[PDB]
Amino acid sequence: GMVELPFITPKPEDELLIDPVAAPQLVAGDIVAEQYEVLGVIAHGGMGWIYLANDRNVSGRIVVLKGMMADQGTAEAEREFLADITHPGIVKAYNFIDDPRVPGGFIVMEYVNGPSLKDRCKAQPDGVLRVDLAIGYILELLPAMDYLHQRGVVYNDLKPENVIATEDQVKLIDLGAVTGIGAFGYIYGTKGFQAPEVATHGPSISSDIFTIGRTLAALTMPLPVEDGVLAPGIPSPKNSPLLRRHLSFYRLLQRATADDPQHRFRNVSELRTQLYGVLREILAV
Ligand SMILES: [Mg+2]
Repeated sequence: GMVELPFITPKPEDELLIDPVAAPQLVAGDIVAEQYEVLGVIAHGGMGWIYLANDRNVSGRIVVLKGMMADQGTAEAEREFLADITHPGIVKAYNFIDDPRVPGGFIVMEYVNGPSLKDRCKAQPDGVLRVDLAIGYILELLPAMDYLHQRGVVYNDLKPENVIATEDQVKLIDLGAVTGIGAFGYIYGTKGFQAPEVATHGPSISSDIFTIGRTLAALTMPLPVEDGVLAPGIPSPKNSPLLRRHLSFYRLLQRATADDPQHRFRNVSELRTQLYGVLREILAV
């Protein structure tokens, strides 16, 4: 139920860093946890700067240092679960470390070398991908979402910017947003992509299904933005020539983003069947 994605050449190592909101707390050459030699920063996020480093213990390995969200037994089990995720469509978690210069500590994860799907969209004149390519990217990441779901776990923050296209693959990079199905407390989704029921009922496979539909919509068509947030709903075929030509695609997007979670696709496999069917229709005509 997957297709062939174009090969995306990774960036050379001498082109991975940006030029440094506040100044970074670490700079090139700094040694973290006596294992990681800092190379620089690759982005500034809500948790502060996100660093790139050499892992000295593993030959050739480049890692990402990202701030962690600041009862040891429970925290130990959650860290071991992240570390043991085996699926190649998900970024690897290598370590969880502290540092006297960064109070919150770092999660140490695999550096995925490639553009995000948002980056690919921004390189187009219409700011969107061709519909067959966007569907192919979603089909490619569905095994990774399902791997989590079948282990009682959800990704919560799927959006074009945390799916990275590398080589002929895509990887999910947002390990920090993962929670158990039905987890209590505040869930770190993104408004405009997150399902409406999460803030009151907790996350579920159905709320992940919702973010997949919003992500696919964002990859393929312009979406109205209100106050920095993608407005709710799917554009109408009356307003979108893409949807008027592919009415089954419009229907799929509405079902995946149904206000009532019970009306959405029940799991990733049900979504894949219809999604691959929409693609074959588009490629047939
Ligand atoms: Mg996130």
